[PDB]
Amino acid sequence: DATVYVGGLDEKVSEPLLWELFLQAGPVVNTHMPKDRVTGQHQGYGFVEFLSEEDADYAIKIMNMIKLYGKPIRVNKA
Amino acid sequence: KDPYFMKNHLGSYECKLCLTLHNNEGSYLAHTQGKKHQTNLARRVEVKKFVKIGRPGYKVTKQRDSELFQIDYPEIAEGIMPRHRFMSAYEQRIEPPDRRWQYLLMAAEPYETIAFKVPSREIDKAEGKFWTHWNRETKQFFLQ
Amino acid sequence: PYWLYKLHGLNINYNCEICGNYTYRGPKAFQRHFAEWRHAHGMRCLGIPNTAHFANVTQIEDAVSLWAKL
Amino acid sequence: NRFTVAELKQLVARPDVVEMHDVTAQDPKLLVHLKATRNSVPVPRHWCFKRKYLQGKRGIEKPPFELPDFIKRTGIQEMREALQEKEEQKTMKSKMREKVRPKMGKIDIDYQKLHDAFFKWQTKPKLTIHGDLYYEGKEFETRLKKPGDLSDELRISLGMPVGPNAHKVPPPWLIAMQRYGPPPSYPNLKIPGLNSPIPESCSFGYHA
RNA sequence: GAUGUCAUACUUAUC
Repeated sequence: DATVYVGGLDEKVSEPLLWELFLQAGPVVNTHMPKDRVTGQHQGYGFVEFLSEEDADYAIKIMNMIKLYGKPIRVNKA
Repeated sequence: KDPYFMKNHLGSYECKLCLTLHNNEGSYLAHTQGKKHQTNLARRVEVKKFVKIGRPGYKVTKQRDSELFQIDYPEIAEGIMPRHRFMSAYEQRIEPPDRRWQYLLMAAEPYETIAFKVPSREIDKAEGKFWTHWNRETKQFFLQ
Repeated sequence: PYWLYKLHGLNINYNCEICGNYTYRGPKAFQRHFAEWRHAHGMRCLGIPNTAHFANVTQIEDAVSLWAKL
Repeated sequence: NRFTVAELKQLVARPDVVEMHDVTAQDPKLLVHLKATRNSVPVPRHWCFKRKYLQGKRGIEKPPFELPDFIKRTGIQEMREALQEKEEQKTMKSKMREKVRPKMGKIDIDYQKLHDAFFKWQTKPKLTIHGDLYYEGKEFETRLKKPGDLSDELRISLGMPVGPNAHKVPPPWLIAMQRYGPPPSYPNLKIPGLNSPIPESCSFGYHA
């Protein structure tokens, strides 16, 4: 309920960059970025877990027009 | 040409495939032959510019229906149907003030676009495949 | 290999009663999975916040007593 | 005899410093009191490892040396690199002929410039506190941000030029913040154009 | 990660 899935991000984006992008709408408690350890590249998706479900829903509904490196980033509930 | 043997910052040799160290150069060449090294090796624009624009005079007839506009266009002699699209009034050639409405414009290739402003928010659908029709036998275009 | 599983402490059965009595094949693996998303989602059902005091907590009754004592 | 971690966490006033290995020691209460002290330093994490804290950075690339500005502002590094480049091209006969009749004046830069760099141009290094210990991954963990402020890298990646005018300098997610309202996780957050003046608060955010 | 034979290199102003 408090975890939102962010997709549509490029491989060049980093986890402190994603944390600084997500902190503009609310403090995120944790940020998990699944990446392959064999190649060292991200999969283009991440999970941001906030402190509450209402703040996560507000961050998912307020980040519907975010563009990173020319690619639109989508936020969904998970 | 071994892609695994590299030089460290201490003047030694390092095998990143097996992650081994060698002090002298004579031990790095003897480390390629062995069991662990063999195990590590086995484990690892044109249509827009050519469009003619003479801008003829269009003939649109609107009618308030209840449950639709009819645009009379000449013969285009092509299979390309005229397309309708709803846009905003924020983009213009001179940008007039107090422009906060929407306009549905129908455009064709040999003819100019005809635009009608809609003050309402949503009263119909401006989709092309849903509620539009173009009779090529009589060359009659309609959209509701 | 058996030597890499015997030297690193692998192939050792450990029971975690917090996340539905799950199984863990290592003490270091269980310590790494304690500060993870699965253990946090298991602890959020009981109402305990994700803090540093419940790192070595395994039983649900001991975690509930540690949450009620603070 | 040896109690579990739950009794050691409930008996001690600070259960955050209690570990799983401290329950099987000879004094759990004394270890819990010493680990939760005011100025105590924790034990390093390499005491339970098996690589002796020196076998992790085997194949990792590392720079040879990081020279400071006071040492690089004297012109000795370029002269040393030129001498190393000139000495690497000499053969054994050129090295043996230079030992009987050497050529004096190798660089001969200055004599008071090094004293001025070591006494007048002395710069203090970036030290640390005594509690901040060192580990194997401490040199690579540099990720350890504020609401209402954006860095240059995030502004270059998102394509948002930071300006004093609040027309386009806020991100385009501010329209959703104006339609839905302020974020519930930060009641004291003030954004220009909604709850703050636009020419006054030119930092695109204020935590008051 | 350990074992037991061989080789290389390093340290304590050792002689």
